[PDB]
Amino acid sequence: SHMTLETTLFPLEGLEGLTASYQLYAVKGLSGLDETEYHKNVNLLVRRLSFSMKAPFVALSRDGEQFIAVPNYVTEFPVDHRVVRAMVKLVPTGEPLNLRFDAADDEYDGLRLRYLDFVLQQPLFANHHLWQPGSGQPFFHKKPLKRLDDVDLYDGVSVRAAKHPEGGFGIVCDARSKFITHTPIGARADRKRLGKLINRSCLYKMGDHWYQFRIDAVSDWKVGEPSLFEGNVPISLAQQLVRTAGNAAPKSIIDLDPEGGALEYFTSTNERRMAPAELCFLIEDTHGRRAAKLQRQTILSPSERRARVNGFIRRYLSELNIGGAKLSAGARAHAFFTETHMPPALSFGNGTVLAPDTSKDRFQAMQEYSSMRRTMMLDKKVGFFHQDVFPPQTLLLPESVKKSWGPAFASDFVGTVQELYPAGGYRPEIIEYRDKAYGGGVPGQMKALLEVAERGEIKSGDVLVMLHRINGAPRAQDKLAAMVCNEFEKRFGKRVQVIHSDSPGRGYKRIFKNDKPTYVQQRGRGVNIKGYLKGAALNKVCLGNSRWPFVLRDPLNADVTIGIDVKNNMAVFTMVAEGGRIVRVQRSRSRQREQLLESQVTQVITEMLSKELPEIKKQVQRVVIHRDGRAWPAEIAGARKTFADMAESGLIAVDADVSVFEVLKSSPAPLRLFSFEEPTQENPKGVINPVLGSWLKLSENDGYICTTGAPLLLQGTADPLHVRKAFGPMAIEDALKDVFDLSCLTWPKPDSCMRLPLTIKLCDIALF
Repeated sequence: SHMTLETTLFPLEGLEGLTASYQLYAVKGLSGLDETEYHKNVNLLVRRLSFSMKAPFVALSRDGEQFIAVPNYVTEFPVDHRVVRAMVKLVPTGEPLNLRFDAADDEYDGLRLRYLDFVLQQPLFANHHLWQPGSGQPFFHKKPLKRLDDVDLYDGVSVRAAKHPEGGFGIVCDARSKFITHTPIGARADRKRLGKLINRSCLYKMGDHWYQFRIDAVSDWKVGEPSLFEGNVPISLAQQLVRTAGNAAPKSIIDLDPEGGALEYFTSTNERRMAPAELCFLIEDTHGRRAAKLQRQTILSPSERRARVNGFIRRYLSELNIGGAKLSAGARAHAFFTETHMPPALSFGNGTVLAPDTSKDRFQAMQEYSSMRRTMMLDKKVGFFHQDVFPPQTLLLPESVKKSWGPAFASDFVGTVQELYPAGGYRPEIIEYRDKAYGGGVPGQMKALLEVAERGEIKSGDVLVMLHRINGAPRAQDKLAAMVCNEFEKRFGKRVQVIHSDSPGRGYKRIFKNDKPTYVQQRGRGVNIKGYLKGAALNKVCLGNSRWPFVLRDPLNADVTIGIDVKNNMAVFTMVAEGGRIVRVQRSRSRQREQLLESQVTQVITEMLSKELPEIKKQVQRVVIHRDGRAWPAEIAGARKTFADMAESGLIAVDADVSVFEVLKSSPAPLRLFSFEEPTQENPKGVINPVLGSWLKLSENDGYICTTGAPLLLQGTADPLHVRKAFGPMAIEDALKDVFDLSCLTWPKPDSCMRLPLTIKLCDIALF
């Protein structure tokens, strides 16, 4: 009975008969709107309405955005809102909307949820042992869980609570972690130490009011010095933290050193405000500093993460009173039986097909399958699906590295390519650029790369360039990698791939051989250079030249899908047709930061398709889109317009049906799924990961797939992937099923489980 899987969905009781929703308004200042700016207006405004008037102000509508008030407001000031900036008139079309939490699935299921959500964390914000970093964030203890030299580990739980699959509403929970340094920033921290920190985030322990904020400006006054005025008499912020302090106000908040730093930041509603440096505690960004003995702490075995969540539910959310003081969370999670998805069968080269076996208990048969994807890809009887010779290549090397270990590395690297893709016959020209001549920063490195390209020294179409790493942290993003791709593709005719000098320059030493210096490999600490050469041959060369190793024999529900991602004013569109036999990626620049226009979406896709349409050997009649993040209604506009138009021409059946979906890799309402194993000694309550194809549908618009799961996880607990329906006619169970199939095309690392579907995974590697 392994199929029996428990969730972190706790049923909710006490809302049977709790209709509490009652009104409606309408927007009028939108006369100049952006199709993307208009939606930053509302949000800044519902916050001021929810946070000033401190009752539930909820706003989640279609087309022209609308707001729910309570009839209980004293004086709303409807036409008197942002008379400061734009003057929206809040037209009261208020029809009493009285929502019940058992109704059939309605469009104001969106509102029934943002209301439940505002009021269910009032008993959590008023607790005292519990602090919330910001609006709608997990709820963390004031007390840390581990001490952990220099820096405190705080545990917590995220509670969001959307629809239930056996009717009604319920609770969703995930544990969480957060790393904060032990000892406040301090009142003998000077001006230069304080600047060195603008735009980190700190935990500001105010009084009993603990929250999080990002630095903006080391202020112009110290803690004691008079800066703002309550009576025009400047008063010192020590004075201000007293005025706003409460009865038994703690010691720290009324005995600050006046000779200490003061920081600035902007409220959740965009107000300027200060905070003493004493009382501010910096959050370790442990992906910023590669603290991999600080990541070996955030990974939580399954039976823990269950026990942490169950413990939090029983201890904090039980007696729970807001007006209607009912609504007790039922403190036994949701469980179902379900059928888990088998892996798809796949097509390797010379028509040999891998299909999972259905005699072996699911487990032993999938480790078989997932290892086959590698052994088959390498085996020369079968091997790559697409076998053919490579068109001309070019490996482009820093001249500092052509003279030191270039040749050894290039020799091994070409060797590695031919033992992986023998049919290609790899043989790349070896060009160089003069990495020491001009500058050594991103400009200059670029001037040398461009100067070489100018000369026409790069014959051939496809290139692989080796570059240098300029700055640390993963949030930096290599502006140089991206920019070499941009210029090389756009001004010259090139499809470019990128590796970096640092990583192989670890795997080569100089030994002295036969009266000459010579470079040979090394395998000590550092990088595993045999594995690195293998993986970079596959990713940068075989995939870089669009030679797919294995491609999904049997068809998906969609006939075409399309990833989309915009981050840092760059948009990325992928496209997967046939079984994976047809794949494109295209890049184009986005006027909005992360948002994309609607004329641009309609165009990029009508041009990226129609190139490939003759190869698609069907009438094409079920298209899907996957969006990385929020799918803004600008985008969804052109999405149907694109395919409606192709429904006229004849490129499609006339009855096409497009569908938009949002893949939440950072899921707004997270969840875990477990299942069980006779409690062994080791494991008191016998909690393992759910088996790899496990899936769960809550609503018609929300479900989770295990793209990562039991047989092939290496350690930790599996993170179900939250997808959310956004438009269009496709069964969400079908969408989850072939998002799982698209996540079994594990191209960059075959024997491993990949969490994202191939569509949006390429969106993420394509912008590094």
